[PDB]
Amino acid sequence: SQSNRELVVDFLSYKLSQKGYSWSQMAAVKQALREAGDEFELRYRRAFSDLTSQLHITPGTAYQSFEQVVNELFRDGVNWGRIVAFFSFGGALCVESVDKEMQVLVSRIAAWMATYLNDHLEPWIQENGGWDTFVELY
Amino acid sequence: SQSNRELVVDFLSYKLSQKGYSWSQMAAVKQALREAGDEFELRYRRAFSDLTSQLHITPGTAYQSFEQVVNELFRDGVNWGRIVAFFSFGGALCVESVDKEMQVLVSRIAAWMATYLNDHLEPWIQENGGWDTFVELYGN
Amino acid sequence: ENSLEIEELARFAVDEHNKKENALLEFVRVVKAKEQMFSWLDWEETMYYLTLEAKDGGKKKLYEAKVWVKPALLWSPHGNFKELQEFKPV
Amino acid sequence: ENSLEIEELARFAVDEHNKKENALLEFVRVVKAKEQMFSWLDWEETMYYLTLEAKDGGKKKLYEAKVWVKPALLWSPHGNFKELQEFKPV
Repeated sequence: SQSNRELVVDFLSYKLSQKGYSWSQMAAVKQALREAGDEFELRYRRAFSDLTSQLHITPGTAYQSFEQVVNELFRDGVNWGRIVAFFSFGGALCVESVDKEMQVLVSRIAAWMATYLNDHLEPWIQENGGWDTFVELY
Repeated sequence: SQSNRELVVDFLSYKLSQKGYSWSQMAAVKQALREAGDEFELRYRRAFSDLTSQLHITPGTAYQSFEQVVNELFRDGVNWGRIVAFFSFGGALCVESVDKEMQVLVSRIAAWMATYLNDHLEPWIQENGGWDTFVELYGN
Repeated sequence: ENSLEIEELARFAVDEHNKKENALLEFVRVVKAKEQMFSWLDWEETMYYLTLEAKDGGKKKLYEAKVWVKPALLWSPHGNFKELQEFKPV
Repeated sequence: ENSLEIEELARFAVDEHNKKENALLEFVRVVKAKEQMFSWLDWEETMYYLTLEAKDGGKKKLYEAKVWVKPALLWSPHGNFKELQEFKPV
C-alpha cells in the first residue's frame, strides 16, 4: 500500500542526486556515503583488502568478533575516513555472505553495524557537528 | 537511532546492487526503475525533452493539471515502458522546481505521482503480474 | 514493392548526415539493406543497416548507415520516428 | 631520519620502474627531493617529487620520479602504502 510511494521517493531522490540536489538532508548523507565508500574502495584498494581479510562471517560468528576488528580500526581515534572504512568493511562482509548462498547473515551484519554506530561512534559524530559536517567535507 | 539504521541499510543495499544482488525484492524494483529511467532519458532524449515541456510547474499548479498531462501519456495503452516515462516526467518536474528555488514543490509532485499510480495504474500493474514482472522484463 | 520503405530510410540517412555535418552528399541508390529486431522493455525497435551510394564532389562513393525506427512516445497513436544512429564511409 | 626515508622512497621508485618496464636500472643516489601534502576527507597523504641518479647499463643518467604515499589503515610491518606515479629521464 506504501509500495508505490516508496518507489516514487526513491526514484525522485535519485533523479535529484544526478543534478547535485537532494530530496532531504538524509538523502544527502546517504549519497555522500555511497560515493565516499566507492572512492575509498579504489584509492585504498590494498588497505581495504587487508581489513576485509581479518573477518569472514559464518553462521557461528558473534558480535564480539566484529567489534574486535572494528575496535582495532578505531584504536587511534575516530575520524570520517575511518567511518567510511567501517561502512565499506560492513558492505564487504555482507557481499561475502551473499556470495556464499547465505543471505540470511546479512541481517546480523546490518544490526551489528547499527549497534556499533550507536554505542561507539555517535558521540564523536555529534561532537564533530553531525553527519552534515561529513557532507560538506566530502 | 532509526537514522543510523537507515544509513546502514541504504549503504548495504547499494554495495549489494553493485555485485548483482539485492537487499530485498523492493530494492530490486527500485534499482530496475532507476536503470530503466536513465535508459529512457538517454535513448529517447528528444521525446522526453518534448514531454517535460508540456507542463510549466508553479506553486499554484494543482493535481488535475498534472493528471491531465499523464492521462495523455497512457490513453492509447499502458505499458512498462510508459510507466518508466511517467517516473522520469515526475523527476524532471522535481529537478525544474529545484532549478527555480521551489524545493517546496518536490514533495507535492511525489504525492501527485503516488496518487496517479494508486488510482490509474495500479489495476494494470496487478493485472500484469506486479512489479516483480517488471524486474524480470528488465532483466533480459 | 517493400523497397520503397528501404529507399526512404537511405534517403533520410543522407539528409540527416548533411544536416549534422554541414555536408553536401547526393544520394544515388541503395546497394544493400539488412534489418534486425530489438526490444526495450515491452517496446519494439528496428535497426536498419544500410549500404548506399552517394556523390561527394560528384564522385560516387559507398557509405554504411545505421537507422533506428523507434515507436513514437506522445499524441500520434501507434506512430514511429526515424533517427540516424551512425553514418560512415566504407 | 627524514633523509633516510627519502632514499628508501627513491629505491622503491627505481625497483618498481624496473618491474613494469622490465629494466635493470641500478640505483645510486638522490640528488633532490620535494614533498606535497594532499587531503582525502580528514586523512593526510603525501606526494614526493624525487630526482635520482641511476646506472642504465653502466651509464649514469638523471631521473625524475613521483611517488604517492597513503597512510596505512590497520597496522602493517611495511608502514605506509607507496605507489609509483611517473618515472622518466630528465
